[PDB]
Amino acid sequence: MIQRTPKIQVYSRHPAENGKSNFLNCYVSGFHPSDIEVDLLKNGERIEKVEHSDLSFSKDWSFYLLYYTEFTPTEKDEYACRVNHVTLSQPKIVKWDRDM
Amino acid sequence: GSHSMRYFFTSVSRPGRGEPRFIAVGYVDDTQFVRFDSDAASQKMEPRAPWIEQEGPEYWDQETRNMKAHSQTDRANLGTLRGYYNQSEDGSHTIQIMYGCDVGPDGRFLRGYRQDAYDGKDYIALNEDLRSWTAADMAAQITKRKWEAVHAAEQRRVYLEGRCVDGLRRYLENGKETLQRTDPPKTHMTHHPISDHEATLRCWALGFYPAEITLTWQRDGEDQTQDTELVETRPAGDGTFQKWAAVVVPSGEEQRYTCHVQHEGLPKPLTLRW
Amino acid sequence: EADPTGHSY
Repeated sequence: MIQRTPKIQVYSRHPAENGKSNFLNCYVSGFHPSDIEVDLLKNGERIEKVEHSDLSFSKDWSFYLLYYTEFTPTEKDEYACRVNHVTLSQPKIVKWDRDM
Repeated sequence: GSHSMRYFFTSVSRPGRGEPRFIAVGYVDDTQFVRFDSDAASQKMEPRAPWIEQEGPEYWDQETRNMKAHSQTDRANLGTLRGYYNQSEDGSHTIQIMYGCDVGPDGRFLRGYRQDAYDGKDYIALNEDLRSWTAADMAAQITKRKWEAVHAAEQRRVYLEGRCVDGLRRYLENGKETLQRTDPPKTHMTHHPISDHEATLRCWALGFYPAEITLTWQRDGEDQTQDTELVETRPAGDGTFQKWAAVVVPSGEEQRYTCHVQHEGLPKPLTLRW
Repeated sequence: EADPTGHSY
């Protein structure tokens, strides 16, 4: 069977405000098979508590999942989403950018 | 407006590592309301929306029975298909199923769906007439013949036109305060210098429901479709959605551009200018 | 409400 590589978007639930509590999201979609590794990172380090939505899929049968954690952004702290999947040679890291 | 209910099911074999992983989710429109997960502790169908919590113990019992039955059928079917295709016991395989119904604003049946996939490609589908099947390959033809012999199509139609419709209608009334609402997008524009000679303008729509939205950029009134970067619509995490569109523009020319936002929750379409 | 009917392939 053909495998499909995940698309990735990292973003916040609410517009970022330094020092104000928010949620950091990593939305992974368009992938197959469903096995996937998704971690949220703070300053390169794995965030301990990350949860995810219940596995669902689109019209083309590819899967999607939302992974999320509470966070309180600051000027200096760097956030990212790290994804591995059978289709990726090695984990892919996508930096959180408050402007996207 | 019109409404839909869908159930999505995924079973994945885990050779050497016990029983297949089974995950079931139910939706009304863009809102998830139930789930079942075989690896979860409860072993019950569980609520994922406030308005379903008021269904009684007999609802939860029945839905749980239905999930266990779906789970077990998928488990046997992973074996069956492995045999039809002559596949190695070593490989992990996936069955996905979707079904559901659409109703109009008067609650009347518009259409029903039942579709099965193996390893992410069509396997067998109920046609729009709710009386016949489309089989995708030679193995699925075996299933087509079997389902024809056992009158599966009539059984599906009875469900899709009956309880699927009845259930959706009850849910739409019970959860009307959220399912029949439209949250208009909160819109704003941001501006990001790329250099002294170029900047990005980004037009945001946040907190909206349902998911359908159109965002478009114009320069002096003319659509800039090819030059527009549009992200895929994404969940906020709180039941609402997000989207943005961006254009790269010459520095000094930002004010010639406008963003138009169309959503059913807006009194009128919005226009934004830097 | 889900469909109570399941079918083997």
